[PDB]
Amino acid sequence: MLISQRPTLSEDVLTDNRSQFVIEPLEPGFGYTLGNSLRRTLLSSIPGAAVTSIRIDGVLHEFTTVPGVKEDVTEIILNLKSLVVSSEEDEPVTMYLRKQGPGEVTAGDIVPPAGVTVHNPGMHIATLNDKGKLEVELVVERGRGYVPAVQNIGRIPVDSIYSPVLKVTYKVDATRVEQRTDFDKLILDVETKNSISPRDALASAGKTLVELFGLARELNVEAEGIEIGPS
Amino acid sequence: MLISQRPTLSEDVLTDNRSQFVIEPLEPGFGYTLGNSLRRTLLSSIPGAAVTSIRIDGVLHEFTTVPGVKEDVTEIILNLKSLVVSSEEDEPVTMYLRKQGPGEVTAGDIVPPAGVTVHNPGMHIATLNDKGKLEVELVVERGRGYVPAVQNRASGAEIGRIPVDSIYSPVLKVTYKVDATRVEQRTDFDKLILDVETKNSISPRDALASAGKTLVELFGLARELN
Amino acid sequence: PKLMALELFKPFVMKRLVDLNHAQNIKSAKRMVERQRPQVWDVLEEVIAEHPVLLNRAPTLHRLGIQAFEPMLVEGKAIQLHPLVCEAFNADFDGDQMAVHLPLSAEAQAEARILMLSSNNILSPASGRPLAMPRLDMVTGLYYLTTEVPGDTGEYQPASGDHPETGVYSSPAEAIMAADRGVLSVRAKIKVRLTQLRPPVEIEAELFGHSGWQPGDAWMAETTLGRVMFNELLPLGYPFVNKQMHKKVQAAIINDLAERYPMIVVAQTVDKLKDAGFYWATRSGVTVSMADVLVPPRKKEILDHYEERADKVEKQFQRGALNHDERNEALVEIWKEATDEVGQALREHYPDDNPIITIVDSGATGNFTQTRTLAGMKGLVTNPKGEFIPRPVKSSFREGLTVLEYFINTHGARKGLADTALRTADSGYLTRRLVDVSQDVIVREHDCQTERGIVVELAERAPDGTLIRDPYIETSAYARTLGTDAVDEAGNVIVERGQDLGDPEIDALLAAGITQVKVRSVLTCATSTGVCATCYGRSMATGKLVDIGEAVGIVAAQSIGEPGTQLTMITGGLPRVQELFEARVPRGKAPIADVTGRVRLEDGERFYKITIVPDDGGEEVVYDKISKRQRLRVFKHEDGSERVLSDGDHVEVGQQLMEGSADPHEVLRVQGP
Amino acid sequence: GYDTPLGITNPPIDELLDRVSSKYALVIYAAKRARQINDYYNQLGEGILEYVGPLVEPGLQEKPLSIALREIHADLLEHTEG
Amino acid sequence: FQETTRVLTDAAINCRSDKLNGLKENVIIGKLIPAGTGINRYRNIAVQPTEEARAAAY
Amino acid sequence: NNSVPGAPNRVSFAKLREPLEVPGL
Amino acid sequence: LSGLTHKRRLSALGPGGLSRERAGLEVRDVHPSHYGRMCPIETPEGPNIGLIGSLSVYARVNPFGFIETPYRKVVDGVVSDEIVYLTADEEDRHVVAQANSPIDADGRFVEPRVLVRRKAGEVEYVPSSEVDYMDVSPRQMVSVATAMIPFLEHDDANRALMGANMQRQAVPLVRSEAPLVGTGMELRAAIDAGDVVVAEESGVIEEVSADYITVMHDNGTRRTYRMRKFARSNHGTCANQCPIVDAGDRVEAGQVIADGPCTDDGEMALGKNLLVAIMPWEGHNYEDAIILSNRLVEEDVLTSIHIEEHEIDARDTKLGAEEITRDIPNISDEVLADLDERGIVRIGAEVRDGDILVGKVTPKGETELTPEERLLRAIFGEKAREVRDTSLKVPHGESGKVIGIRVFSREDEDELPAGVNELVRVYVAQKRKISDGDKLAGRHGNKGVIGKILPVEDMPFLADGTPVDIILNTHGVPRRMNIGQILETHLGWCAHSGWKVDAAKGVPDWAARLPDELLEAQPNAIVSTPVFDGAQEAELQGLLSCTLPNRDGDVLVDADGKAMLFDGRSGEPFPYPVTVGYMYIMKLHHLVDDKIHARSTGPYSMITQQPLGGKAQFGGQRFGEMECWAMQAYGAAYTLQELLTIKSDDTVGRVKVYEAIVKGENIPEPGIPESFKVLLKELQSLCLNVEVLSSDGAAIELREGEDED
Ligand SMILES: [Mg+2]
Ligand SMILES: [Zn+2]
Repeated sequence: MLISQRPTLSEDVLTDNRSQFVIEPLEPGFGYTLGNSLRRTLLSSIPGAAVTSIRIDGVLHEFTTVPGVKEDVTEIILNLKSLVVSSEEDEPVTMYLRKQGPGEVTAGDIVPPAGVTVHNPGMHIATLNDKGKLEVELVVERGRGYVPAVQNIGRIPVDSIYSPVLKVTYKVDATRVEQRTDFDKLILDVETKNSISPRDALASAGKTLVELFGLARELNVEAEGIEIGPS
Repeated sequence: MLISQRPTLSEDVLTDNRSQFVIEPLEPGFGYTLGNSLRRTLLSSIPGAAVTSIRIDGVLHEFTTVPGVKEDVTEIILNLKSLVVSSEEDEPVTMYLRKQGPGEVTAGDIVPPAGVTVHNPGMHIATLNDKGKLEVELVVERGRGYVPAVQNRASGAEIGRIPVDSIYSPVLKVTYKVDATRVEQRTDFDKLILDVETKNSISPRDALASAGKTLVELFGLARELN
Repeated sequence: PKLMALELFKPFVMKRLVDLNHAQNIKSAKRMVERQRPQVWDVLEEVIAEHPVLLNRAPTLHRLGIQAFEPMLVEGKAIQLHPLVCEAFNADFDGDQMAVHLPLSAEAQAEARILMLSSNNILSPASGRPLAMPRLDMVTGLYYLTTEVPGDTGEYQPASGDHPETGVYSSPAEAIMAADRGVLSVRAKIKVRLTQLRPPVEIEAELFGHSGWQPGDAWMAETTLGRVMFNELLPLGYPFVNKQMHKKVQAAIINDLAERYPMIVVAQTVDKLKDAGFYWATRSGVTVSMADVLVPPRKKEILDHYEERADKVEKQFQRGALNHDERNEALVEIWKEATDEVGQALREHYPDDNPIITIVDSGATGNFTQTRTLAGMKGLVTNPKGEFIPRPVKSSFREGLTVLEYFINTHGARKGLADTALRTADSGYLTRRLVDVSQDVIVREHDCQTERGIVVELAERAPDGTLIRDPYIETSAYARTLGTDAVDEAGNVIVERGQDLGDPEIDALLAAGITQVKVRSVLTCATSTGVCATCYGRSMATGKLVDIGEAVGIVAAQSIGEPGTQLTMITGGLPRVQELFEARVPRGKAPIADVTGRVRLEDGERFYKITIVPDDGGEEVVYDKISKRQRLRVFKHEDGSERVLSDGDHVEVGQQLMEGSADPHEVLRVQGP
Repeated sequence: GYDTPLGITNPPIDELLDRVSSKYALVIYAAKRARQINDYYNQLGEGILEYVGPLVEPGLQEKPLSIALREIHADLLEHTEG
Repeated sequence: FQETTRVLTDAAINCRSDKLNGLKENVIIGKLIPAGTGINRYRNIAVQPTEEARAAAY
Repeated sequence: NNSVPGAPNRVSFAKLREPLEVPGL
Repeated sequence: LSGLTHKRRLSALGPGGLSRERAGLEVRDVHPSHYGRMCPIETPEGPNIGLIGSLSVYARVNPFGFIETPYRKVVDGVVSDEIVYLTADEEDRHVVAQANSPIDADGRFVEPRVLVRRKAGEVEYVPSSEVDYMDVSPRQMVSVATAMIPFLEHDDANRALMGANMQRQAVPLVRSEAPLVGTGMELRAAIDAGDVVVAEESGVIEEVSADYITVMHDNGTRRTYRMRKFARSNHGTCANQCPIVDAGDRVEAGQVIADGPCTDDGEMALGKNLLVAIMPWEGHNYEDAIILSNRLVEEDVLTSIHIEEHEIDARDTKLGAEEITRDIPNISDEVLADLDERGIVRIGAEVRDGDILVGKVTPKGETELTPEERLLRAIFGEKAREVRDTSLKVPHGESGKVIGIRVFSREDEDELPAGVNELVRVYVAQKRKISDGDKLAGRHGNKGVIGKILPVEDMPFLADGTPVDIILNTHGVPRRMNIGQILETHLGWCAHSGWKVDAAKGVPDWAARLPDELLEAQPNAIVSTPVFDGAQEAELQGLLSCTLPNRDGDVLVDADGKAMLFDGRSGEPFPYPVTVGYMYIMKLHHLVDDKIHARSTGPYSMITQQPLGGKAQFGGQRFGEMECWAMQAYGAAYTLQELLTIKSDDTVGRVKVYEAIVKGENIPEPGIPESFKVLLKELQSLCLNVEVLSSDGAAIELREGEDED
């Protein structure tokens, strides 16, 4: 068969992180058919890395606030959780953040081993009072999509976020082609971390989805279908 | 810690018209969306063929009766709505239904031309007394979705034409149930069991293949952006 | 519908068609429209781009019954309408129809785009309470979204010996992702770290100090993901609201949101609230079935106990102790109590998550009387005239009424349906007269400078609880321009002359302890014709000082007439209002004291003789009133309702002696205007 | 402090009323100007430029009243009460 | 409002000469009502381009 | 007990026997 | 049903009876003497409420005129078989028991006291010996329409009244299906309505056809039952009678032979069965609206036929005799392509709004002829052709085939009215589907309008892939207090799925009272719950937990009647289970296609000069006083003036504004309404000098004349 009006994708850039992808026009009922699966793929298909466990030097009973730091253990965990880390080795790699003396500790003060990198050195982690110190051993692992904290000596597993895109929202609006006033208009909306631009995230999601539906396509490569046609 | 396995698809045939497809492993919370995406495109974007207009000799419109038939023209039209045909050609072709004398007239009494066939000959279309006779000349076209009979209303054909609603859809029922394998350790994946049942016009394998092809080309617009 | 739009905008369409050259002559254009060639539709989409139309639902009953909408093409043959404006129109989508007019001239459009646009009429003219807000299905969605169910998935757990505190999420984005995966319920106590949501004043003044919160400061919010999602609908800068969204709460939020922000913000936030309400109504598990309609665990015990009491009364009457009337009164009383007890037991039994209770407790619709008429006890039922039938209906609509109890039930329903038409006719008549008597009142000046205004009690003072807000302060001294400066017991003032009493000023006056405040009113306006803007005060729909030239006479007449169709009954129903405005002698005429004195009342049959000895001397006024109605509470130091007109008790001038209603003429004579 | 309006609600109402005493004056203040704009378009073919055309550049086929409001919101017009 | 014959007779006898300055009266004869955008304050406003804008146009 | 011979036999929940048949409506 | 109920009506107003105004509220109420004589539930909801009723099922009229009602006497505390008809006067003296009161198999009253109806609307227990009369059946107080509302004992009077008054507004569909759950009154109401043809005597059907069926009697005498097909009813809906019997099949006397409109196998069927799901869905079913699957539209589930009749007549005028002919002045051959030789459209021709149905030319011979015009006639030799063309045309909004045409001609002595010769009426039939704006409703007064018609894939579907065919909002069920429809939905599903009560361990306690033959039912079984005596709450709860599994081996609905639905768009299951079942949904006659009007400009009146038109232009919509108050309240003075002056009465205004709009010119200023000038020129005629004074006390001459162009 053939498409009446080929859908086309026009990107809008509200900010460096955000965007409002618009796909129009679509045959009546394909709006949601794209939107929902595309959003779910974007959210939980793209690979990434993030801190997976943290070991503070002096905390044995987790609840106790680490001495010499105004911020509590939970605040430190939250601050480190938001850290943006890109890793290139499958095996987990440990990292060490050490600081001594009064001042402030920021994400740029952690020494990364080979491969792993940090994309927000300006992030603030905590503040150290007079003669304050802290050594924290944090492991970084590569994964895909949000996973709750694994593993339920002084380890403190944390909820990791293996994803470069962290919020997405879609809508479907009515549109008229000639006199149908029924064609769907998908309005996607994606904001990502600093690691991946929206264009690349959407492209990777589309690639993964095409590969996944390739399984269904392969069952019979002779069946007639619905063809958009060359650009 | 990635589930490096790429997904795979295996087809189980419960009956000639019904099959189950198993897809796994998938990402957690993702099986449901994939299954629905296939279901939505299976029920509305599968090309097929179905009758478009019928012509009964001695009948000027569908609000009348032809002598000898036990049911008026309206009911026989409704009986033909269930007819399932597969048309290889992509042009309007014609089929003839000639019967006379007492007895029943079933869909198997039609004589389709080359490239067309009727997959349930046992359907009952009408009943005839020895007094009357039935002679139906009907058309078959290839399309998709559901086209209202008004399509042939404005064609400006002769008075004899009797436009009929066309339903180009072989798929009958589609269902899925995701069997999650989530465990306390984060090795969670999903399985999709896409049960699909067809009208016997095409095997389920073709129906899923066409649905897969449409989505693959439709998501291509996302891929090409870069 | 695209058929009505074409036949309605035809002359505009014909002009544009010739402009594009699709046709050369107007006659050619007219014929093309008649044939409806495919070219016409493309033009029609452009002819109504910014052209408002007026929608009206007969019987238009108040100012908000004609509103101007921007049209949109749509298939079918039905006028699609917004869910929110249904309340204003009083429309229900069960076969109702509404006309569609069309403004033509440049001035006609400008009015239908700046005065009548539906987006500019959020608030009803009768009172400031918003008239376009989550009403029926949206409210159930929001009440489910913002509820905080204890003991749910992903609830915040205090840190154990080794397991640290769980449920703390860095940002709403992470919380949403967890919710999608299936480890967090949209309504479960958590501690997110919000980054763009103004915190409440209590936390803002403490965590930050009174220095000014800005977008980009993180604070720890101990709330549920649902409340976080809801607050993202409200405009930025509105403090975080962390309480369940009952119907009343939303009304307060909208009022507080339209009292401070421009109307465009109110229109947008109301849409986003509607969109969230519909979406989350579906995912709220609200349905109906025999499982969800439970009966009280013990109803035979209550029925048997009260049936025994009725039997005791029946035997007593059979013995001749009572007459027919006393037996009826005794039976009606015990069954009234029986119905109350069954209702009490039914409420005690239903759980809080039951859909039947969640639709009434959430303010979405209904009341608990219906919820006991179903699954409980129908109760006492009315006979054809109005007298309660002694026999009750001891069967709920779930277990099925018996044949006789169903026939008896029919008496009330038929009377209600027949009476509804009458009430509408009376309401229409009352509105017509009020509009006819007050058409002249129109705002002419901006300030008449008059020094005389009425004095309205802001809040009554008591020895304990020094300030108790008056129960009816929101419609007495809430939108009036102040008349004289509010002087505190000290030498300073709280609010100045000419100020517009609102929520802040009225709150400040209450804090200072002021009770009596003199406020300017239209009753004392000195303008020769019409009224002045200042005396009339703040307009309700606009929200600001009334505009010169607006017709306040019509607005007042329709505001009185609108509720006339929904109120029901000496008379005390719609006829009471009709009698009161017509200024007729009340049916239950009650004498009014002509001068303070000590009541030397004497009781006599067939006529009460009420005599009062004046406190300052003179003749004793004589009242040969009837011996039927009642006495009334006397104004002793207690001023209690249980008190009786004790002989010798001092009374004030112009005070009602017995139950009923004072004659307006008599109070005018003795007291004054 | 809000998202961009769309439709016939643009420009907003609160912004306009800050430039007029009361909404009853605004409607005439925008209706009369629309009449002049429409007159100029008809006279644009030939004549005298007595009624100046739209001040702000009009959009693609913008109604005369819509243009009248847009330029009022830009404070490119003045009036005198009666 | 009331019996039309009686009121018309009474008005004729007294030669009443009421004015047309009311909402209901003005509506019948088809002139702008004296309320809203019909009063003299708002109906006779003259709107012209400001000198700066006209100067900056050409 | 169907009075009309060719009736579709629809089982009914009726528990009380009717002594009088419906009159000619 | 509508026909049957109309015959049973009991009008109270009319000549010799109280009028509406004279009818005080006291007569519109219900009286304790209506029990068994006049139904209290069924009555028009409009102003004619209480003045119109209906005979009960068992009511009979005594020769004098008083309405009787059957009762069966009790000789001595024992019920008796023989019945006696009693009127109101004879009822008061005696004592009347109740039907539902339990009685022993031998007639003994099991209870010591039984609920009774005493002299004047008084009910109170009495000793079982004092009882003198007992009712016949619990359904005695309900009319015919109200007697076929299952679970009427659970609805309120208001809803049942609307339910009764809407079964008389249903529209016959193309194919009718008997309700799965319905009272026993279905069959009898259909037989007695006269729609169905019933064999007079026993015999064997020798030959059956779509037109006629002939039954061979046992006496050797033949009879032919001519049955009408596609015949227009009074109100427009079509009527068909399709035979159900087969050749060579024995038929007994009194059996139904063919099914008229709204009938299936001889039992009334006014609607279809739809798989209902009760939940609020995305606001498209907000406040009594309804959402329908696209299956109903595409499978003709709720498709209906409607027949329109157009007729024109040829009458002899003073100038000459009008004649219907195929030749009309100055019209293309394409517009006359479908007209036959006689000049009337041929059968089977599809017409639309405006086409010519009857070619009629009227004579204008003795009419003034312009000197230039008859000169033109001579110049070309053109025929004078004075004859006009008042040719019948399809009124705006009508279409569809031309099923049949009848022509009455006086030349053949067809007994036409005096003054006419040719009278042809053309029947045009259109097959209406269901679309937005149409009204549906159940049997319990649950009205609605089709808010949206979603595609099949968007509808929520059960775990087995079946998509629900309709959705009803759940906020309107409890508030309206018609819980009966929920009960109908539950019993509907149990009837559709088929149940098998557990009998190995004996009848479960809740099933003790169920008839022994009701313990097992196949799928698509049909069940009946007579009004005021039917399935109890315990029985439904038992059946719902004993339904048979699906063909896949799984039970869809749980013990509570709720099922787990999958969202059609999102694709993930709804968090909580939802109700599902089959509800019987009719199709009311307040269709959208009838209620659509628009008028840019059209014909005007003659005395008042106001808009009006007979389907050539739909006609204007009244702008009453109440709308005028609303406009004044807004302070909108210009808009109000336009609505009254320029576009309603000001004749010169109407012409100028339509010339200004068509051109680009601004709409001009309005003039003086024609209504005022008429009032002034009619007040002056009573000898009342009326002057429109101006400033300086000088009269303004209202008369004025200016010539445009
Ligand atoms: Mg309504
Ligand atoms: Zn004043």
